[PDB]
Parts: sequence; C-alpha cells; structure tokens
Amino acid sequence: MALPIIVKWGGQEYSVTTLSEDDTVLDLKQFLKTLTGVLPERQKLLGLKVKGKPAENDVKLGALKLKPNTKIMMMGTREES
Repeated sequence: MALPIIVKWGGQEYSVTTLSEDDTVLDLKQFLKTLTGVLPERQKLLGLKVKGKPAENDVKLGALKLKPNTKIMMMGTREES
C-alpha cells in the first residue's frame, strides 16, 4: 500500500495521502511542497537522510523504511510571487 508522510512548514503540520512506495521521496516532498510547503529551489531539506540512509530523492518511500507519521522539516522562503 501507499506510505503517508507528514510535512511541517513553519508552525503547522500537513499529512500526505496519495504517494506510495512505488514512487520516490522527491515525488512526495515536491508534491506536498507545492500544496503549502516551499520549493527546494529556495528551501532545503533538513533531515534528507534517515536511518543512516541518504534518502536523497531516488529512494523509494518504502525503501527508506520511514514511519507514516514521520514529519518533514523545510527551511527556506516561499516563491517570489
């Protein structure tokens, strides 16, 4: 099945529901980041790595073996528009 993930941008939390292990981390982040999060162009991932793994982007949701509640931090600024 799909693996949900929570993303916190600033002082709030947003649960992701649509991405699956069949996809990749970049597909989930770039997806939520487009909803309320901030693009990577300006912001950078804090804990891009987990469990010693790089979890850069080419990694699959189920490949990182991260929890569903796993929160994602994003440091940066929203687009200039």
